[PDB]
Amino acid sequence: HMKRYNVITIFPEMINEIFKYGVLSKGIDIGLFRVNPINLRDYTEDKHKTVDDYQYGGGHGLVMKPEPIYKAIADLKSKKDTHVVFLDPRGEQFTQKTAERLYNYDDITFVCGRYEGIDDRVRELMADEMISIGDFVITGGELAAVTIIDAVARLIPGVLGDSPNEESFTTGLLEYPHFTRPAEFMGKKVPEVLISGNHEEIRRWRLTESIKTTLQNRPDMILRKSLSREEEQILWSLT
Amino acid sequence: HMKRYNVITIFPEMINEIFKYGVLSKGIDIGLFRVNPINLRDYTEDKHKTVDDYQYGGGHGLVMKPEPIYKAIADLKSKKDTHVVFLDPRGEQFTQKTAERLYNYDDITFVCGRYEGIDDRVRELMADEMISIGDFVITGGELAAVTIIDAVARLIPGVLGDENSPNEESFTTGLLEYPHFTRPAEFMGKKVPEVLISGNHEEIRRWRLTESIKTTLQNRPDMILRKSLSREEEQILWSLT
Ligand SMILES: C[S@@+](CC[C@H](N)C(=O)[O-])C[C@H]1O[C@@H](n2cnc3c(N)ncnc32)[C@H](O)[C@@H]1O
Ligand SMILES: C[S@@+](CC[C@H](N)C(=O)[O-])C[C@H]1O[C@@H](n2cnc3c(N)ncnc32)[C@H](O)[C@@H]1O
Ligand SMILES: [Cl-]
Ligand SMILES: [Cl-]
Ligand SMILES: [Cl-]
Repeated sequence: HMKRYNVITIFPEMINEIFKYGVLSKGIDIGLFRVNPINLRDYTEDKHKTVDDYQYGGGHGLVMKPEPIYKAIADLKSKKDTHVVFLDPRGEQFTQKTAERLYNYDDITFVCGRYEGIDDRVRELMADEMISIGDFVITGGELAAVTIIDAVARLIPGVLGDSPNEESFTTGLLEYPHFTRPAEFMGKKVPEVLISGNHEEIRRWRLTESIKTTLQNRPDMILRKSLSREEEQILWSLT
Repeated sequence: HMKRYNVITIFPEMINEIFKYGVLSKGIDIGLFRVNPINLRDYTEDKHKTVDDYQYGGGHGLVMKPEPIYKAIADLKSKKDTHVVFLDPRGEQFTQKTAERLYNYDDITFVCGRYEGIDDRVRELMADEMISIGDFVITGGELAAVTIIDAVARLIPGVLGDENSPNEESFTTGLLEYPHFTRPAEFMGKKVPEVLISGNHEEIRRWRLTESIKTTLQNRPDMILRKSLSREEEQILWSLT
């Protein structure tokens, strides 16, 4: 089935503008997935059409009200089943494994907070899970939503050109360096093996550089990786 | 004099459109910072305006060419000193500590790749550092750039008003934050915790700190381990597990 990603946000047009750029917009154009911005302001009923108000506990910090977010999610669910993700720093830290897990859903609803956060009762009532884009804080869930959609949708066969099979994190490693023309640029030659080597020599050089980069930059990934005999010998030879 | 973030990208209009929205767009309006999309295609010099080409090593996977990126960065540097960040999965995993460190700079240039990545020679020549938005891969550096800018620019005093305080929030404190609530006091039979409605400032502080430690313990025990817990935090933790 076509993968669908609903984004509940006070800035739906931001979501539409973002997805008219790049390889992903072509996948939308041909129907491999679809992004569905939902205007949270459409689910207000008060005279001031209110989606945020002063929180409880003191001060004037703003928190997203529960009723509009509840109504927006219930509206989606009334038409078609969906998997509800609240974007929240308290959630699961988003990694390539998360993206592979979310890939299995055909219909995901992302709820975007603003200001101090989202009233936690509607999260308790409606969320299937919480996901954090990383160990940092941004002003809204919008950027976290589109980033996740990007990471998940690009795994749909046919979205990228004929590869996401050997890239960083997918392999449990950081990828080798890449180069293109010209062969010489400001005194730096492209490694000769990539110009004139055979397949196995290029594979060996890339695997070596990949392990090197991972050991130097992300030793924690090395510890988590189940190494092939060949990868382990290379790792030993750099230590 | 304000903070400036330049974004080298083949999609400058995407960057422009993103910062029309939300609290950051008001910060730009009153001149607390500025975002400058830099059109990488303006720095090609060949007849096909080429920013990417087939990589070396076999196949037709595309890699961003070194010359336009080099020319783009040297142009900025000829105008003003700037700190050059290559967006790349191999870089430092972006955290709140990273955002706090980058806040120090008054001018930051982000280099956005596409396709298989960026020719690593221009990275080696021009990058002051590489940063990864996280342990996953996206189609382009654009989203990583604007996300980092968001996390950094929101720390500029005055960008956020009374609507949110960045001094006490997730990760900044080493913890995950407590739950929040707003009107109405009762929603579908679920009541806002009474302490937030009628407790005093100290009672609210105690409850919030407890829920924060509980949430961090349940969701991110790794964060508990690396935080130097205060005497009070230590005891709350013990009075749980
Ligand atoms: C400024 S944040 C509120 C964060 C909250 N005060 C805290 O410290 O945990 C406003 C909105 O941005 C989104 N957001 C901010 N950081 C996020 C992150 N790391 N992961 C997912 N969403 C995030 C969330 O949807 C959140 O409701
Ligand atoms: C599809 S990625 C290529 C990544 C490379 N093939 C690898 O496996 O490491 C294309 C561009 O998106 C950006 N990008 C992808 N993932 C990123 C991340 N985790 N952090 C920062 N930038 C990222 C980079 O600028 C990169 O040049
Ligand atoms: Cl949850
Ligand atoms: Cl570097
Ligand atoms: Cl410690």
